[PDB]
Amino acid sequence: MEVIELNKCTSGQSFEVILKPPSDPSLEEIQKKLEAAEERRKYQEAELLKHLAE
Amino acid sequence: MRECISIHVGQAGVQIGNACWELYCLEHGIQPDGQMPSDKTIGGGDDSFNTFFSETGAGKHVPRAVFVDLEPTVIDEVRTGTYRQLFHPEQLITGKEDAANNYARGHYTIGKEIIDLVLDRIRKLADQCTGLQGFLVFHSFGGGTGSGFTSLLMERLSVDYGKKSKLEFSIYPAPQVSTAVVEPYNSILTTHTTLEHSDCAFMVDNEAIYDICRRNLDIERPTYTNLNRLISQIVSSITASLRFDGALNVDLTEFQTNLVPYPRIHFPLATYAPVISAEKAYHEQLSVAEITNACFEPANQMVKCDPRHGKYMACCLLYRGDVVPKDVNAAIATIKTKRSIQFVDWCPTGFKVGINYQPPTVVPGGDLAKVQRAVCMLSNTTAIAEAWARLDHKFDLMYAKRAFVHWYVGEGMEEGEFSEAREDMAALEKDYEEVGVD
Amino acid sequence: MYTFVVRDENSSVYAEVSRLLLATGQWKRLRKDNPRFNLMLGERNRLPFGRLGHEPGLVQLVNYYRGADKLCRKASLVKLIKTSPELSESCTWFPESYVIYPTNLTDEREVFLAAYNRRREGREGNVWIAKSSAGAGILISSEASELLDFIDEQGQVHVIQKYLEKPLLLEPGHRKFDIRSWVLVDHLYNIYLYREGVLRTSSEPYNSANFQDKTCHLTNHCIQKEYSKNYGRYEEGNEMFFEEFNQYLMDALNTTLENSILLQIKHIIRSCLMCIEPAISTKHLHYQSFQLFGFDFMVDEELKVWLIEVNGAPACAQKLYAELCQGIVDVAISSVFPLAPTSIFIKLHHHH
Amino acid sequence: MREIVHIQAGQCGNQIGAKFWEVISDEHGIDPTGSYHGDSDLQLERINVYYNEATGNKYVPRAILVDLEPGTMDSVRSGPFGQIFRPDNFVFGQSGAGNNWAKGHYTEGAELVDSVLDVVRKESESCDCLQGFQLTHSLGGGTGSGMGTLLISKIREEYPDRIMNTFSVMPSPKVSDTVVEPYNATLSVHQLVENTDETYCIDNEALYDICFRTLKLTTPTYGDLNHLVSATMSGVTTCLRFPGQLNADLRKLAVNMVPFPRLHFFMPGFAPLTSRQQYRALTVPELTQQMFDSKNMMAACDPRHGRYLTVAAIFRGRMSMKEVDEQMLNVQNKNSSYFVEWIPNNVKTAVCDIPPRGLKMSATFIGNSTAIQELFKRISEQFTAMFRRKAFLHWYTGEGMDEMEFTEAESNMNDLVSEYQQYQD
Ligand SMILES: Nc1nc2c(ncn2[C@@H]2O[C@H](COP(=O)(O)OP(=O)(O)OP(=O)(O)O)[C@@H](O)[C@H]2O)c(=O)[nH]1
Ligand SMILES: Nc1ncnc2c1ncn2[C@@H]1O[C@H](COP(=O)(O)OP(=O)(O)CP(=O)(O)O)[C@@H](O)[C@H]1O
Ligand SMILES: Nc1nc2c(ncn2[C@@H]2O[C@H](COP(=O)(O)OP(=O)(O)O)[C@@H](O)[C@H]2O)c(=O)[nH]1
Ligand SMILES: [Ca+2]
Ligand SMILES: [Ca+2]
Ligand SMILES: [Ca+2]
Ligand SMILES: [Mg+2]
Ligand SMILES: [Mg+2]
Ligand SMILES: [Mg+2]
Repeated sequence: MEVIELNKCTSGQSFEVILKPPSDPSLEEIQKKLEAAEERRKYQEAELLKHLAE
Repeated sequence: MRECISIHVGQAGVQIGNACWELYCLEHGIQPDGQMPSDKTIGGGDDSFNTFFSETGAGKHVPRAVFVDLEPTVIDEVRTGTYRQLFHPEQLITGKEDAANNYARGHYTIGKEIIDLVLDRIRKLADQCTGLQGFLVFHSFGGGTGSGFTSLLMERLSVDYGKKSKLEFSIYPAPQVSTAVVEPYNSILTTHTTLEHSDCAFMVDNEAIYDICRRNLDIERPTYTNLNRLISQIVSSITASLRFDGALNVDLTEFQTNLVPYPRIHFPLATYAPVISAEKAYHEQLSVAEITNACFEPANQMVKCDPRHGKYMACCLLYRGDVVPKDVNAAIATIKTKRSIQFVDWCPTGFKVGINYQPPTVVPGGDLAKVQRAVCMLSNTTAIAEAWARLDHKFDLMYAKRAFVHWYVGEGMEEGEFSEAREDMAALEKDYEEVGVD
Repeated sequence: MYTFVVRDENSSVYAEVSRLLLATGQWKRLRKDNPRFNLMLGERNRLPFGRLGHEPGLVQLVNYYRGADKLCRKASLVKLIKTSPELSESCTWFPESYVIYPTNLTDEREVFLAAYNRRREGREGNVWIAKSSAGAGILISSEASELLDFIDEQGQVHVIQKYLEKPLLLEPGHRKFDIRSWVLVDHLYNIYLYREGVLRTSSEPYNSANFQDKTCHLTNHCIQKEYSKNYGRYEEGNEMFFEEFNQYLMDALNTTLENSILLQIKHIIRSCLMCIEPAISTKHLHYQSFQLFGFDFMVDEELKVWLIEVNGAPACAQKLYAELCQGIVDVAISSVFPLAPTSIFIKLHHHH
Repeated sequence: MREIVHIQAGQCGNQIGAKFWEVISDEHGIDPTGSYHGDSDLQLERINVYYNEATGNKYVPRAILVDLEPGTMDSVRSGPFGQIFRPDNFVFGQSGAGNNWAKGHYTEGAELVDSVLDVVRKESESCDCLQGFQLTHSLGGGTGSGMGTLLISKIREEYPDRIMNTFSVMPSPKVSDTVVEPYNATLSVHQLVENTDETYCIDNEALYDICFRTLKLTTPTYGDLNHLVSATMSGVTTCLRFPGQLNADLRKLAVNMVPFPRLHFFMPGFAPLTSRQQYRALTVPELTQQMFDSKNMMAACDPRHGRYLTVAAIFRGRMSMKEVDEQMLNVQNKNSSYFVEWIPNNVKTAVCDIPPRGLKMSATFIGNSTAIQELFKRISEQFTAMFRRKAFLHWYTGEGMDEMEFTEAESNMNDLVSEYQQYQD
């Protein structure tokens, strides 16, 4: 039951009590993922329009 | 002094953000018009409260915050609300149609078209900072914007601000206050993509906040206002160290150093006491031992789970009010001899304690009563993995039938991203089990 | 209309409870994966406690206490007794035991040999028994070399405890036996002891000069019915109930079952369950637990009672299924989900 | 500003559409001349969803009236709220459609469809942010059925990313105008399967049985049936017309109600349904029991014959939201066998403070139930009884259609039935 690193100031204080010791994707890759999804949306809408054209 | 920028995404993030900045102002003595009589340095200064507030030459203290929502109705409340004067228009970003509770719609379809604008508005706030620490991101799991756009924003923040820390305050989906059936999908999609970009995340289960409001506050049917004022009290307790003089959790980095020894396991359980009804005749003020002992009751945890059947990796005790170190140690000793507290063998068995002498501030006319002392415990327990289990189970129930998957694929997302995100969660649950169980 | 699910088809006990529940006409069984349930008769292993108590407007109850395995595991029970101050290492009602991990994997090998070497030098009885939870696999020997070598040939944790060389023998027959007590703990952590126990007796004369033939040394109902040639001779199914046993104690030893044995059994039950109450209690939890336990005791010729083990998923004597299972519905289920005596249990009061 | 564009086509479509605008106009305080005379700000909060604001503070419904004969729309214009509609939004021909799907879809309808789309485009161009469209029509006639589904196909072509919503009256031999109604309905259902996101299935037999047995109306009329549709349309659109959080717009409703794209046909329900004991107060338990009772549903399908994929309930009036949750959870927790267990929490509940005219409180039911296959099985059986003899086909082949197109609609609807069957198990 030890207390360490006691720090005190006008607005409070803090300390540590020890009970027992122990025993990314680049900006380029993000645009590609965003554009790949936009492309799949365009492809799906194109097939919808193609279906409606028939 | 090092600045912190708060980012509020989606309805949950915006509305919770509104409640916090209202509280922040009452705590720092800032008026709705931004004036701060106690700030003797007019138009500048590097005090602790400046980490969250900039200052204009006219003496206005402006939050370092950005609000983002793909639909204008929630953010218009901020534009015409009590604290409309705090913010300027550049800080509030709103689209015209939301993500329809569709992660893929917020991340891809709509996110791609607004991401650069939000980054520009954030860059403006960063340019006022002489030493930016990082970001605090408020959002929900279940919303299409809070889930789908947030993960996009976090990816770009890591690219634009590589060396900056990022903390999360995330709203875990609860059916009692939810009306979107696909929220398990969104929660798991956004956790998968955000996991490597968040240094520390404080999950709040709406179920827990809901029951605390009905049980302790005697609210039969709590509203978002009720839920948000309670949430902002907890948020305030966590961010106080950044806004006040002190030596514990004085910058965002210390949050990871003190609470997250293993990076993926960065979801500390929050526990808060006491929560007393303002409508009460008059309550017996609890001692340091009683509120400390309350930190180990499942009833006041921000996520219902049983820490008795996990292992602790870290534990912070954040006190506010009339608390002296002698009483904390005495209460702590008493709790060890009675409570089940098992630490992982590769971590010390101890507690970091921070005390702020100013007691919790309560919103006038709110639901919470003024108390002489309060505490918020932040503990990294493997027991919070119960939350992932619940969520991953619901995910599996719908995904087995591919129910609702067409809504996501129709927005340009690939079905394989579902299983990819699920396998990441499966590994996350396995990490917890390796650290907690024998 | 209360709802319940069945996730353990092999439980003879809760197969009856489920049968009784439906007979009331006020309980409805759902598919085992339906989450909208009031009561879960859960599986034995890996029961998902973490998914309980998150259904808005459903008081959920389960028939297993999370964390009770610490009491119902061979090695766990030993560790619990030696490390818990409420039980202490000097616990007078539990045989000297040690946890031994096979050398192909803390471990109490040297601590056991020390106590073993002490007995060997002091001319005292030095007969130990080796067993584990992964058994149907038991060895009884007086040489520490045989016990340790037997565990190394296995691959799971084992326990070595003192073998009771002076057991109380029933007459006629000169035969060993053990006592099974059924204990039910409800959601409020009331400890109820079923008034009806059973003595699982050995139909073979006890022979202290031959631990190789384990038929007269192990009182397991399955062993007596497979390897014993006098099964069912003295009593039906090698099961003597309390009424007969009590009459025996009076005719032979001039005492009663309550005074000579039951007081110790009740004391041991309390001590074990109260020890782990803070760790497993569901008093302030979002869901509720109850559990039926099967305590196994030994009685020596000094009429001292020793604890053998605790079973978390016990079966019941064929004659007592109806009464006990009905009792489980009355005190454990209907107490939380009431319907529209002379209790068969004995409440062991205690300080929570 | 999430605008919805309304379209009503044919006799049934315009008569039900007219009553619909009559009901909600009263709820929002709009008088027959478009002037607001309400006393609550909740009435105008979401008024622009269905109404355009003109000069002098006038509110003009965002509705387009379509028909191939003038008759019905003349009655609307001379009806109660007839003057409230934009005169330019009346698009009509003179030939008629003779209850013939081919005339509405391929010949007579094709000649008028472009002018209708010119009005739709006009209304959409003035929308700040158009949600989507809602169409009121029957499937047993010629205009609403044949030309209605033609308009949907051409609207989806020009607004492919907007939600398409319909209220579709399904024919019944008990309330039948002609014997060809199963032909026209089978042809329309395939169009709806493909080009609508949400379809409220309204069976004229259910409306009749409710009027006869429950409401005790000796001789039901079309007007009596349209009263039920009015109240029901007002109930299912409350979420869109007043401040709320759940199913607040069309796309969010679809995302919570349609787990599979083709299975988007809903069973609506309403409560109370009282006969003239009409002044008695109705408790929340009663509201919930009736709302889920089959007799209160307008699809003419027994819910206990299938399973609910998703459910959306709306409670209107000043009532205990706590007590609403309790009774809803009671219905699910007492009949969880009729809800699929692979969609957790698929029953959502929304409340609203403004009740319908003349009622302290009401409840509207929107169920996506696999039992709806019974409705499509009835139509399919009636279709086949005639198609196997090619009876009455000459009305259609005379308009350029081939038998192959009938065989395909037949197979398309049997597919739909089989799709509902695989999820019912
Ligand atoms: N605690 C709390 N939770 C909220 C609040 N608002 C919404 N939620 C929760 O957030 C989830 C829904 O996500 P939202 O934030 O509303 O959706 P969104 O981020 O705006 O994204 P969209 O789909 O575009 O609307 C549900 O689980 C709600 O219970 C709030 O103000 N406070
Ligand atoms: N220390 C000891 N001294 C004497 N006999 C012992 C003993 N430990 C075990 N036994 C004998 O072994 C039998 C049961 O052993 P144990 O209970 O460990 O195995 P088990 O768990 O498979 C049977 P059950 O679970 O049904 O009680 C008892 O009948 C008892 O007679
Ligand atoms: N509920 C209701 N159904 C109607 C009404 N008028 C016609 N119908 C039904 O609609 C079908 C006839 O279609 P109708 O609208 O008259 O043909 P259309 O004008 O060419 O579209 C039949 O099944 C009728 O039962 C009405 O006012 N109310
Ligand atoms: Ca200053
Ligand atoms: Ca990073
Ligand atoms: Ca012509
Ligand atoms: Mg939103
Ligand atoms: Mg055993
Ligand atoms: Mg007609």
